[PDB]
Amino acid sequence: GVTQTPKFQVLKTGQSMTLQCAQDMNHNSMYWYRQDPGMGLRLIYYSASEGTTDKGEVPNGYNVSRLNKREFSLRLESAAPSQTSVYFCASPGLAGEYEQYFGPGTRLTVTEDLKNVFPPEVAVFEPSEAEISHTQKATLVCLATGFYPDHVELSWWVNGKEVHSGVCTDPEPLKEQPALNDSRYALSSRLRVSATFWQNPRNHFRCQVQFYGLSENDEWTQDRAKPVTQIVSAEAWGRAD
Amino acid sequence: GSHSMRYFYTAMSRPGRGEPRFIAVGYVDDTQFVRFDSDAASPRTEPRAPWIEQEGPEYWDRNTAIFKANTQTYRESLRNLRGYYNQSEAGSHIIQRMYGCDLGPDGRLLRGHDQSAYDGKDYIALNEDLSSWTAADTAAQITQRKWEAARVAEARRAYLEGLCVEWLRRYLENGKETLQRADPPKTHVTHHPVSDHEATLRCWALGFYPAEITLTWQRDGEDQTQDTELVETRPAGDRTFQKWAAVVVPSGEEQRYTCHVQHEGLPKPLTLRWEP
Amino acid sequence: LPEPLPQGQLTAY
Amino acid sequence: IQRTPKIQVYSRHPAENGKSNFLNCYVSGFHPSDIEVDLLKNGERIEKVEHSDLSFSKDWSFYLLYYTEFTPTEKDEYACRVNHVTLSQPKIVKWDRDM
Amino acid sequence: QKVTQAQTEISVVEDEDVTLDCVYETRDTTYYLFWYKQPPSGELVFLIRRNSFDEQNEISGRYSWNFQKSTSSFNFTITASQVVDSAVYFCALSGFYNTDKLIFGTGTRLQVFPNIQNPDPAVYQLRDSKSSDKSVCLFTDFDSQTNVSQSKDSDVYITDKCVLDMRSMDFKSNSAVAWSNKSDFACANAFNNSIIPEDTFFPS
Repeated sequence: GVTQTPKFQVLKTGQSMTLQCAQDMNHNSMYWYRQDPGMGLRLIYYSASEGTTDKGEVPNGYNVSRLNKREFSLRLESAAPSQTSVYFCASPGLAGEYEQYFGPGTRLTVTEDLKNVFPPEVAVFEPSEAEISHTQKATLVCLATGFYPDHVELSWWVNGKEVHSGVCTDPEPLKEQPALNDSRYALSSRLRVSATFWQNPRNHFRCQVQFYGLSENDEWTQDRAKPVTQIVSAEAWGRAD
Repeated sequence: GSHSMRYFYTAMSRPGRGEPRFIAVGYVDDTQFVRFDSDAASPRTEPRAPWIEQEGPEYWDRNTAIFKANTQTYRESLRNLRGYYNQSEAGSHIIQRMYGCDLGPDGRLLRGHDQSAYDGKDYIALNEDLSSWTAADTAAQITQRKWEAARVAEARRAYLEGLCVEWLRRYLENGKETLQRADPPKTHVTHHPVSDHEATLRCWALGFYPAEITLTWQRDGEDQTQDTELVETRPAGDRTFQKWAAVVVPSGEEQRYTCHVQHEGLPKPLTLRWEP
Repeated sequence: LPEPLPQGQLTAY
Repeated sequence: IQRTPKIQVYSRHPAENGKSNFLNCYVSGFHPSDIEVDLLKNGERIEKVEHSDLSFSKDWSFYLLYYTEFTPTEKDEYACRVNHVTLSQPKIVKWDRDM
Repeated sequence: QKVTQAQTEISVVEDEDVTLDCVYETRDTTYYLFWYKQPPSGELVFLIRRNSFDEQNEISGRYSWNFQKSTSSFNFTITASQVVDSAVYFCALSGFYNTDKLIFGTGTRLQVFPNIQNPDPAVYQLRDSKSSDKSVCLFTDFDSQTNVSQSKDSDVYITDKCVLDMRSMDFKSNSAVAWSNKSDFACANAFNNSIIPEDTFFPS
């Protein structure tokens, strides 16, 4: 397979960063693509072999370094908002059924100011009494508001275990200020259990949001808390009603 | 004639100091056009026929890259076949490979080729279907699985049908005056007293192309296979070929002997005699 | 032109 | 089981004294590929003899051609001298212009 | 040179059939074609590779392919479609050699919705947090023939529909959330800007 660091990144305009790609399959070829909504995967640069590079479709603002046969490198010397995108690294072979030819992809947001970075507020709303006696089910709602960038991971944890059944989360983060450029985001998720399971005062429901923000290298001199990579939660217990 | 293109790879492990040597040569029909040797101080791929030299520097950088990479892989392979058979790095060993495409009537692949040999005896080979292999021995069988799971066969077919056919046609047009042409044998007969009561008749065929030829002696309607002496077809060294056919006849009696040559630049099969 | 290098690895024996 | 080389020694153009020519030695049918080949003028070794690139036939055995420029005269004798791993002594084929 | 997926977003209910179209353009004689799935997860999972010189028939259980080299198309087909198939699908074209550029299609999002076996459409209000602040409206148990448009309003946020799948029960449900901090924002009048079943249960 092919690995790819970092997974998420936030940057201010003008700054640098190198996405690192690594392939362990002894492949000659290494490719870099960006993904942007309704645009497919567009090539940036590739490498035929060790110490060789070639332009692609969108080579502007991008530089690459085919280090050795294992490692390719995508370098942005000066960040620009039009480089907000997901970047995939590719190294295709012929045995795709059991070898991964794509990196997990790295989410990248390029903002004007880092004062735009906000962690999510998380809030859990408890099932309606009306629902419980109508449909015999209990729906909790997790709400994640005011976060920028839209780099998050939402997860439901029941009694200390992450659960995936009975769970649905929004496809993509909603915008609070569609007009604005740096609009903070919001996401909603749902967990459904039976009425009886909710009526148990022992059952512990926790909604967990993972936000990816600033790091230790990042400077910060502002009143409001530094918006680091962090988990924000919200929780409720089941209730006899 | 139905034209073809071949590439011959020779990989050879060293008994002394040094890395295994990889020599590659290519041919269109019986005409070499390219060479590559990993001994050459700074190894490059070099032209060997005039009509190839028109190709841009991008083409030769493309070839070098291919063979350089192939050198490293054939070194890996040797270690592997050293193991497959259980052999010390004392012994010196040779891998050969021979691949290409035959150009059919509709100007397309008649059939593709790929055969590997270890120490001069058949190792592995791609079949006619260009999707299955033929392992000759238990060691070759190890490669087969490996090559089935890697799907080498799929990359091989892709080349043989695709580029091989495409490039042969580029070469066949760009050197056509020599490649599409057949030069007939220039034939003369020769006499040398063996005895006393006998003499050799040598039937000559010089400066011909392609190598395909048929030299036979006849006393009557039946062939003199027993006993005609035929030499292997040989290079002149200017890209043409040579051959001769000999019999011992009684000094009688030479009259009774006709030579018969067959070529591709001959419309009618040419027939010769000795002239005193 | 010889068989060019694959996208993947050039498989040995 | 290895394979011993065959040896043919001959000129490119038909022999004719004082006329410029190429003297060929052609070695074939052998395996392995290591071979010593010399061209000889009156028993002496001819330096600066180029050779063909290594290649092989349908039965995996190698063949090479060793060649030199030369002007033949009536007195002068030539030969191809070969040495291969399956041979205990060098082989010394004399050039007859009728072969 | 070119890979086209004319389809942008496409919708089917469970068990229904889908055919995701894909057309290519090359001057080359040899090539192979990719299909890749991108779940709501982000990652890219391999579906199939197909060489130009291969056959035409490709049935592999539910996922099936049809490669017509003459009309330069390669069409992926899911039978008995499941909500699990819900992803963005990529067609791609490439050459076999290290120098060849792997070219991608624009993509197609396939949304497989459930076959809500017993609709019971209702809108509910969900109590505080405590300080939220402070109210959230859930719209649930409607069948998959219902659309959730945006609200006209400045600060009324409504998310598109979502598919629940309580496994242990073998039960599925669609749902939508709508919230605001406006003091007039009532769950009785939250979803007005939608064409919704007129028998929808509105608890007071």
